Amino acid sequence: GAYVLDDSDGLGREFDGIGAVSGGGATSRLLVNYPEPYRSEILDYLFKPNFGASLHILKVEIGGDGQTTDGTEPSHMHYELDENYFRGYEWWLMKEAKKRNPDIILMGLPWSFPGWLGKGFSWPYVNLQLTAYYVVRWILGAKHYHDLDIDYIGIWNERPFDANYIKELRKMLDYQGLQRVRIIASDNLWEPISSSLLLDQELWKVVDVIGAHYPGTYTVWNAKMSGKKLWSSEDFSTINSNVGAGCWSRILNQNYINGNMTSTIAWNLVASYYEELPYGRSGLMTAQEPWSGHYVVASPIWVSAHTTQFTQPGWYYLKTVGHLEKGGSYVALTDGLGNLTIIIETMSHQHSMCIRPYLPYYNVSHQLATFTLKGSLREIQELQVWYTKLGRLHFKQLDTLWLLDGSGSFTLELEEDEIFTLTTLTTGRKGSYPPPPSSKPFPTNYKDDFNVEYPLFSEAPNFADQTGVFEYYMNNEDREHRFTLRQVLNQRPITWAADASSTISVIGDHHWTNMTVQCDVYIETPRSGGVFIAGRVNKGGILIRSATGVFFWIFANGSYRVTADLGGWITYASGHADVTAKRWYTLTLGIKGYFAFGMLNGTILWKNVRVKYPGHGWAAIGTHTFEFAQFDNFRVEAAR
Ligand SMILES: *[C@@H]1O[C@H](CO)[C@@H](O[C@@H]2O[C@H](CO)[C@@H](O)[C@H](O)[C@H]2NC(C)=O)[C@H](O)[C@H]1NC(C)=O
Ligand SMILES: *[C@@H]1O[C@H](CO)[C@@H](O[C@@H]2O[C@H](CO)[C@@H](O)[C@H](O)[C@H]2NC(C)=O)[C@H](O)[C@H]1NC(C)=O
Ligand SMILES: *[C@@H]1O[C@H](CO)[C@@H](O[C@@H]2O[C@H](CO)[C@@H](O)[C@H](O)[C@H]2NC(C)=O)[C@H](O)[C@H]1NC(C)=O
Ligand SMILES: *[C@@H]1O[C@H](CO)[C@@H](O)[C@H](O)[C@H]1NC(C)=O
Ligand SMILES: OC[C@H]1NC[C@H](O)[C@@H](O)[C@H]1O
Ligand SMILES: [Ca+2]
Repeated sequence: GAYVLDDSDGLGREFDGIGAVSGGGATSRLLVNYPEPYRSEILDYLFKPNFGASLHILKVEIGGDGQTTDGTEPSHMHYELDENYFRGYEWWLMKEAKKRNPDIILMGLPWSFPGWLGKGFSWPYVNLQLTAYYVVRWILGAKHYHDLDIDYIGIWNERPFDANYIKELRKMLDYQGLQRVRIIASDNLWEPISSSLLLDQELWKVVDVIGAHYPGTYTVWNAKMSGKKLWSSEDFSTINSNVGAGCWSRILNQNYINGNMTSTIAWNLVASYYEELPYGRSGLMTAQEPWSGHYVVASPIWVSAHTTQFTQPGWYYLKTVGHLEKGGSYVALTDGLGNLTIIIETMSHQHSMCIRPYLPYYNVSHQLATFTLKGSLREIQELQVWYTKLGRLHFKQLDTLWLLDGSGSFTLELEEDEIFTLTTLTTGRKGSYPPPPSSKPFPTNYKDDFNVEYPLFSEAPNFADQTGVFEYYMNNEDREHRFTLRQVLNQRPITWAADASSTISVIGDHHWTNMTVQCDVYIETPRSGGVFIAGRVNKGGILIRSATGVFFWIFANGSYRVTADLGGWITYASGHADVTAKRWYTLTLGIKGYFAFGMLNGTILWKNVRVKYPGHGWAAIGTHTFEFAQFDNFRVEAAR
């Protein structure tokens, strides 16, 4: 029937913005080595105002050297007394976002922590001041080295919080002159953080926002009672097809309507990680081919636009929002300056399923909606119209709708899976760049000598660490190996995921079946040290311990092994080898069909060793444990 949109009796909650997550883990990994102009174009679709997704909020992982879903991300403090604010790519990403949108909101949250913070235990709450010290340094560094103001700081992603830690974090922030930084907790469930705020006055005072993960558009009573801002601080996480776009469309509206949540943040920002890693293509768009330059501006980009391009942090929701009688919902916002945005969604059940949670079936059918602008909204002679149809027309602008009647009323015919945005704002724009190059597989012949003296990023391109951390390394005394790739962790992190017991970095095409991998390796630890190269590595990320394939190990005690698994439980071959520490060797591993061979300095070590087939996966390098080791002159030839 009719839906009243009124101002006169007051407003709803302040709108805080829409955002996305870069990190948890290494989700932006393959974006950094995109050639220009494509890399810059992708960033525009994400962050440029009145263009693409036009995001209000960017949330990033504070790397802790641990595996955090699709890879590891480097910490600013690998060891005690170590400080480096130029590792990884989150600094760069934040700067790129701020250049396009100076008003963008920045958040930081740790998934994992370096092992040395635990002081013997794998626990970040052993020394509260130390862990807070670590986190605050990251915030200080963002300002001092990159001119970044971090707006919000979290606790420990989907992990228990410590009330004394949060209080210490607040005290530490203030002590370092960061009074303006706000705290969000606890990036998990609504409980126990919500009840803890009601029971503890001192905890209530230091927490600014309650952020919950995948709330299914609902909150809980204690959260409402707190009087705190409530955010869906992580949501979405669905493959960016039309379905995922429908999911994203529905929850953007109904998170506030059903749960009073004034912000929603998607995991993840962009799918710049190998698709065969966990939750592949679960970003707002896709950019997983830096070698070709191909990127896909997926449907969720324009779903975001329907809200972001016509709302800003600081607008207020109207009291008058709700569901449509025949399915779907509507929200309305104002800036308090006479502008009005109305967002309408009619996502069907079959085309809006999220992975978390899965809604019981609900009906959606054709309907008419009549809207009447009461209060100070009674005015507004014209409204711009933007339309999207999923399943396929995206963010197309329709003809201005006029209210010269005086009734302050208008009517729409709605159908399944549609978005309408009705706004007084005239700045809307479907941004566009020419189509990027076509999809191409990872180069069947590939090499890297790691010879870069002033690298822009701390790690060689396309190498996605899945346990441990690999960096560019300059050794000035050695001439033949002055520039190498080095694994730099010397102890297991305070882990978020189940990191492997061995370090590993994967690269290439997961489809590869027959391949030849070569690399120069260097074992830094006497007697006990070990390294490997591998092919047909089929699992990574959160499942990195599950990785099977063909692994060629050599050890400083004068031995080698060939295993079917990263964990080394299953032996293909083993024996002795002329191998010691602090010496450069060239490993070659060849795999074809049922058989594999291995070479040491160009000489056959083992041949015709039967391996399981069929099987496919990436190539990789790594170390036996968390130990220093160097790699150089990497090459791979493969058949897909
Ligand atoms: C949170 O939002 C809910 C809406 O789901 C508010 O609860 C009531 O919602 C019904 C219809 O959904 C309205 O008729 C009531 O007027 C709402 N309550 C009140 C007190 O107005 C709830 O109030 C909101 N909580 C806040 C804003 O703290
Ligand atoms: C709706 O659009 C914008 C909201 O920011 C307003 O336009 C700005 O208004 C301020 C003062 O009100 C000026 O200083 C800016 O130069 C304006 N910018 C632009 C791009 O116009 C506008 O006033 C709002 N209200 C209406 C009725 O349009
Ligand atoms: C990888 O190597 C295997 C083994 O050499 C290939 O499988 C053979 O394919 C030929 C056809 O060209 C058959 O005649 C053989 O009988 C197959 N051998 C086995 C053991 O199946 C396979 O085609 C190669 N794959 C790629 C992508 O190069
Ligand atoms: C859904 O609603 C439509 C319209 O009222 C009705 O025709 C249809 O039978 C319903 N189907 C289900 C499964 O509820
Ligand atoms: O859905 C998975 C997704 N959500 C949970 C974690 O916070 C993320 O890193 C990621 O694993
Ligand atoms: Ca080199």
